[PDB]
Amino acid sequence: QKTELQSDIDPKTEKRNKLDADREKIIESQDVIRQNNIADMFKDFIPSAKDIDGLDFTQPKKEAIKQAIKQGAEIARKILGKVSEGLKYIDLADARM
Amino acid sequence: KDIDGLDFTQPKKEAIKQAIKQGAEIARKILGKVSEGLKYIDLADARMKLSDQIDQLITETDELKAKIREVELRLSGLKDVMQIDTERTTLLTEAV
Amino acid sequence: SGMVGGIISWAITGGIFGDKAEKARKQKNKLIDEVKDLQSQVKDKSALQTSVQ
Repeated sequence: QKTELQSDIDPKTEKRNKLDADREKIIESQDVIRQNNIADMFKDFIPSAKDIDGLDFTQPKKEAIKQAIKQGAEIARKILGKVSEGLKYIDLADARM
Repeated sequence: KDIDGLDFTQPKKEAIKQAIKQGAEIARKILGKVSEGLKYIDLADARMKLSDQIDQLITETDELKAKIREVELRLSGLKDVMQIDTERTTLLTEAV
Repeated sequence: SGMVGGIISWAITGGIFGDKAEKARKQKNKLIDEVKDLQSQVKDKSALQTSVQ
């Protein structure tokens, strides 16, 4: 009976040691989503480095209401792209959880 | 680019929105330096925790290194008693 | 995420992620209290091993 159970220690010490790497592979993939901060995300919502260009290419559209839709276009894109990146992070964490 | 901030925006001197073009990139770069330092927050707080691990470890060593002091203080005292029987034989076998 | 242009989306992602922020924080509430309790067992058993020896 002593030899029965130490022969059951060896799967459980290996199965624990298998899941140690499979935990950390999730952690390495969570670090990619970790890599941008709260305000890096807020830096992206401003269309700066193209926001002057957002008003450079849309100079005659000041009579147009649809200039703000051109403004409203890319912000409506990038709000969704950060959701799905975090929505990957949901399913990535719930595996690790 | 600030001369270029007024080179590309020469007809916008009637426009109020030239200052928004001025206000655009400064509102960007104020945030980019926050997040770089906000990385530095989480980077330090790991190290702040990681230093405290070593602070316990140095404390736990010398507390345990105080224990081998008392053992060696005992064991050297006991080996002193073990030498008494060796010289008790040289005392007695001569006195016999 | 929401209120940059999406006041409607503020309740969307706040409904999605603000739950999961709150749930992970409740895990953060629970586990720190357990580690504080598990450390307290180590403190007494370290004092126990000194007491026995």
